[PDB]
Amino acid sequence: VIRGNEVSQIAPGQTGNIADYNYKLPDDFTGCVIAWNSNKLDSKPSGNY
Amino acid sequence: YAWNRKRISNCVADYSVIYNFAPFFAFKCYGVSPTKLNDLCFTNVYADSFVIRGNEVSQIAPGQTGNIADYNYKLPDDFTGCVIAWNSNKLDSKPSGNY
Amino acid sequence: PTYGVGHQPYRVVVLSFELLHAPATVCGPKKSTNLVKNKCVNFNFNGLTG
Repeated sequence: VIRGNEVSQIAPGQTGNIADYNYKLPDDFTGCVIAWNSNKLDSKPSGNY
Repeated sequence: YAWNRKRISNCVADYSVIYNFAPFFAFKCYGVSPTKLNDLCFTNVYADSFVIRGNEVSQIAPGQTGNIADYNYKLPDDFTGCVIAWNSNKLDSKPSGNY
Repeated sequence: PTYGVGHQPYRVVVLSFELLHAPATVCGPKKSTNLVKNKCVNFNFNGLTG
């Protein structure tokens, strides 16, 4: 689960913050990337830490 | 019709902090990649600011016609750079109407 | 929940398929047909036809 600003970062040949330190896709990736919003279950009034 | 134009000159621009400043979907660039703006560097940077309707967000493109692009703000045919667009429902909406 | 729409959480599921010369250990629900030989026909072997 990541924020909505890094949906475009999940791509082969991509850099940034998540793609450079956390999760890097291979340059010959064969598969599918599935992302959807989870605002109902991954949100708290006091902050989800 | 009277959109602001801000000239940015003689400083150092860090382009990685834009994502933590506004809640935008696509950091829409045309001739450059967003993550390689730190290594290469340009001559001058321009900054513009305006608010349009949701039906004319797709009109912010070179070689485009319509209402904004034909009478209000026409991008050049050889435009390069990044365009940032995010909604302002929680900041510029009024119950009687934002006129 | 009071943030903008560009800072909402997103559930990301990454699925990857192996496309190599290995035999198909796991794959989808398709029906197999009995094998005959010595005829100009069309075949289908592990996803590739001919």
